[PDB]
Amino acid sequence: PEIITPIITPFTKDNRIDKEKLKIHAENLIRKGIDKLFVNGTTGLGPSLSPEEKLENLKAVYDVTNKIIFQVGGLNLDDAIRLAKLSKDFDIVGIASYAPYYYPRMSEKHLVKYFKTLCEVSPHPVYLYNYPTATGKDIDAKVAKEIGCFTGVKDTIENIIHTLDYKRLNPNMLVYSGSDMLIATVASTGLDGNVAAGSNYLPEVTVTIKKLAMERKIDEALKLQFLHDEVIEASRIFGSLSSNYVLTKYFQGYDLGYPRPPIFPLDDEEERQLIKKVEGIRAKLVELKILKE
Amino acid sequence: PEIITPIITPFTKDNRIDKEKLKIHAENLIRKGIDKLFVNGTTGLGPSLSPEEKLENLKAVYDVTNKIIFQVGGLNLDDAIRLAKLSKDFDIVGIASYAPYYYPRMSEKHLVKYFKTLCEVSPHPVYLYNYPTATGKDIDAKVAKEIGCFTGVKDTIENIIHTLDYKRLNPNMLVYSGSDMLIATVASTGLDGNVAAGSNYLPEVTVTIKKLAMERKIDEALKLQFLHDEVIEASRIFGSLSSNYVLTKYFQGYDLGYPRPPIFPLDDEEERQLIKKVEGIRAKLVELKILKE
Amino acid sequence: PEIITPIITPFTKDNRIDKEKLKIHAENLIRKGIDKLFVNGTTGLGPSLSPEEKLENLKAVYDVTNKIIFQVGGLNLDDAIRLAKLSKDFDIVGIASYAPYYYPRMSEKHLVKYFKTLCEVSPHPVYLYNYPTATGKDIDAKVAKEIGCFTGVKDTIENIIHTLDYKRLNPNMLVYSGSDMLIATVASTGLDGNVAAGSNYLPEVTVTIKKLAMERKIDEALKLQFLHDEVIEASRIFGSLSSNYVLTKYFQGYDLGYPRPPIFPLDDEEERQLIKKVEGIRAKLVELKILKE
Amino acid sequence: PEIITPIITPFTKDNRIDKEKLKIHAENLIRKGIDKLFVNGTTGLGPSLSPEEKLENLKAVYDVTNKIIFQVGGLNLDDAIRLAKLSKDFDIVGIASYAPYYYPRMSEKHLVKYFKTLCEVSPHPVYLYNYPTATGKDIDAKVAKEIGCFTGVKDTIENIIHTLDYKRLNPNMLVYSGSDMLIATVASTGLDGNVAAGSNYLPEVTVTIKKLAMERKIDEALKLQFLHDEVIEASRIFGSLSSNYVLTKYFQGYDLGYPRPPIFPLDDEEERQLIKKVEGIRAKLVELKILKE
Repeated sequence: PEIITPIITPFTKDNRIDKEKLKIHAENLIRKGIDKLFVNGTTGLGPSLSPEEKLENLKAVYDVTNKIIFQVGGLNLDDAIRLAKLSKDFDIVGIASYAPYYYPRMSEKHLVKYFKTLCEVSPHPVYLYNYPTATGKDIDAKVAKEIGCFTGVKDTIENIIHTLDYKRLNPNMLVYSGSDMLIATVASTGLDGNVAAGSNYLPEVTVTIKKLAMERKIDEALKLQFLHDEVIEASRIFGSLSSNYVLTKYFQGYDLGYPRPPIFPLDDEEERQLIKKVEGIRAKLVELKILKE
Repeated sequence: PEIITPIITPFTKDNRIDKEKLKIHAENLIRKGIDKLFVNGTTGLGPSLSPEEKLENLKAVYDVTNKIIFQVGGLNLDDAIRLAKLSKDFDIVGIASYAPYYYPRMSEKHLVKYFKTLCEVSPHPVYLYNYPTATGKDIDAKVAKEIGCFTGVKDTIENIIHTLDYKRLNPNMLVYSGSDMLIATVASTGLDGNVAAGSNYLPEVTVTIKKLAMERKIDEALKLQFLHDEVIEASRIFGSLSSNYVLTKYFQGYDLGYPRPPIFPLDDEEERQLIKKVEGIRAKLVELKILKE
Repeated sequence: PEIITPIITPFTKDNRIDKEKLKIHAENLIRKGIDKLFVNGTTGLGPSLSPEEKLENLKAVYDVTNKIIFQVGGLNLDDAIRLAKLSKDFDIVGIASYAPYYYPRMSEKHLVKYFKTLCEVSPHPVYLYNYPTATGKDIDAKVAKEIGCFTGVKDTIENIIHTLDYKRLNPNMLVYSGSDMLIATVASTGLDGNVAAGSNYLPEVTVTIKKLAMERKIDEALKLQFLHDEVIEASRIFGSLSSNYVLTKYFQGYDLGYPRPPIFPLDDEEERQLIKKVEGIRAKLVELKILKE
Repeated sequence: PEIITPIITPFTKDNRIDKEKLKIHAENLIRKGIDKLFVNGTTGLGPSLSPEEKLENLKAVYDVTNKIIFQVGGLNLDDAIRLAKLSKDFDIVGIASYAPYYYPRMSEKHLVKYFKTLCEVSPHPVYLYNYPTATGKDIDAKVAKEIGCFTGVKDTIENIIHTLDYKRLNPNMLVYSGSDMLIATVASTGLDGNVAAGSNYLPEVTVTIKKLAMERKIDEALKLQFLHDEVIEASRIFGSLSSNYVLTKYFQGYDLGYPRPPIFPLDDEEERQLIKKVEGIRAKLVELKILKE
């Protein structure tokens, strides 16, 4: 199994993508053993990015690595097709899309047509990003099999029965969980790994949970998983997508600038309070020899 | 109370806004007694429009009428602010925003800051568009009172107690329901009207229900309301946002082009089946002299 | 329209029904203008009562009035049939049942069979008690029509579109809301009234809201409804089913003993805090001459 | 880890517990390597049983084995206490309760008081049966820790993160999943076992999945788990609680009588459809030498 980072998009003080900070972060992740980068995902504020910005992200990250899954979806299918075709010139792992968001009660037929359209134009393998809470719909194992053209799926759902069903119905599909709290479990149970937001700021933790689980040291993997859980919980106090910026700077030592409002940056007091919540975990991770003092 | 149409955005065969068809539709709505037009709402595929397109819509409708509420929201707050400021040049009723959609677990503080930021830059009264199922969050009467700057609210929810609470906690606020099925009830219970997607295609019916209820002819209002409900139900069979185009052509006698994929147009057989479901209702409305033949 | 009280079951210190206290309460409600009493409902802790206790309740209340709807449902259909048959000797308004509770995902076929079975043995008109949050299932207007033997329905749901649909699909059916917060609206919009837990402790207020709305005095009805809403909210702080006992003693001046654990009685401090939350409302109600000192 | 069967309660034609069939079934399960029997759970229609019947089940099963966890909960706490106390004469594993069902919006304090009361009177270890969909409330890892007296938990929920959190916050608690579909995963990920309804009819399969997973033959375990999943899905088509009777007859060869209405037995057409869905699987299991005949 693999750990894949849904890489954060750093923004400047005037709300443009900070390409240089993005390259530094991508470089660090690969050097810490992250397998692939998922670009323009939720953690990277994909839905907040224009199609031009989604493409700018791909170009910046491609300067560092070809191990990229390029998320291209949105509510203008013409724009998503254009991004899919533009990716032809990039020797990457694949493209991906979440389901059309916002609109409630979209028919299965329309959801299927959206995805098959992307598959028909794609110059690369296509990955399903399934995220029912964010998009309002579920493209489950049965619907994925109907669509019939996915190389893999990232399933962001707490119900691992649903994630396992992709493998049951689609034995050749790569099946990843979008949970950070399921790294140990996913590795242990025969699935293909995790696309983990928290690997932006603790890539060494996420890779080590996976390694320990693979060695069948499940108790040691769970001890580490549970520490990582506490960091995820702390990130949720003030908003995880904002907090991820603060936590990357704290644990990794470089900054990723600003999020894009309405994902507002933490203020100084919130950042102080969050660091207070994770200080103790950092000390435990240093004692475990996962982080350097 | 008022009937407000969340106006359909007609798209051309090549997926651009058809300004001429939009003007023909807006004219017809105003002529048939609709109070105000809500532009770039769900029914108008607001979330599928770029900021430039949201402005193009405003410009087209504004050639017809000043009686506009201009929806401006989205996931790039700079773009929503720019649209709010640009509205200064238009003599319209107000601007509006739904809550930031897609991202789950957004903090109350960040939600409040989003709306307060728009209120601070707005040259017009600001209306809350509350739609929990579509956006994933609820800006309830309490949060609305804390935000403090709303002239009115459109509440799209399966819970009229929630809608009444805006009136209870904000006595001077205009409070509209986002449901076609609650026109009789809203008028009967002291609320301010309905922002009704079905008024795109049966403005005569929606205005008549409201009139009957204001005359205290509740049985007669209900009988008409219940007929309208059957049309609403028929529109949902193949997807209401797509079906609304077909129904407007059927009842109002002009074309509104296409929706924007992934809100796909109805195919020929779906259109045939939809018309079959409503043709008897059409005959009955013509026999009742609500529709002219 | 009518106000129907889902009458509280008073228990002794040793967890038996206090029949004499129940008779006091029932007499007061009727004398204060409540139209009918719904016995063994949620407010009466019906699911906590044995079949023998359900019958004891009917017998006690029948000593005071025959204006009774007798709730008989449960998870032993033989017991529910027995209670239904036993009611033949009581000249009451009807019997009622909620849907089988606890078990998730029971087929429509099985639900319809449960209700048709009760209808086939019933010596009285049968009323559907639909409460999806409590029972986990929804016997909607369509399923009610398929069952085809209900005289009326009490719909406990905040979605009034759902409640109106019973009238739309079953024009002869009596249709009541299970909400205290919808008395003004129900009365205004052509429905048949409310089965109102809060009418246990403020029957005067519920009857008055209904009267005001009937007289088309919608603003006065709403002002009173909104005051009643604050009492309902206060009751929810420590648990409504428990708080209803404290509130009845406070407003009506006799006690109703104890609830049945795990519906635990409020402690003295909780009772003191609840009283503090409602004493200002009591004062307004006195000044409006709705209550006497 | 363990496999625990929530044993089905067989009823006679006169709606009494069929003790002799119950005994034959319990003997078979123990003989086929089931670890423990969970008596009066959902699968045993516990909510449908009077306290007397709950005791009668315990006594019948105790004739066969002492490896029993005795579920005692319900909405009359005095009855639940009585059952807890009566268990003192039985040398069993533990007692259990689900949370008080039906009533929405019970306070955390009252739920905590319910469970602590049972712990105070229990002569045996106490197990939480957490089933939020059925009971309408969640007793999560934090509330379990607060209660502070559970020896174990059975978590029936679509959220393995939630189950893992009991281990994370209560490291010396036994933590079981209530899912048949997670036997391979539970064993792999360091959890304590599964209380699995499907083990009533395919105890051979459930025990073999667990063994393969323990041997770290995860792919072989998943292969067999995915066949078991197909049987579970089939059982849900017409209602699992009813289908469990038919499937026990079909796979183990003896019958378990009838369920208790409103859990109605499958009709002949439903039984035929159910068999058609599982006979291929039965053939597969015979070929794999998991089932003899």
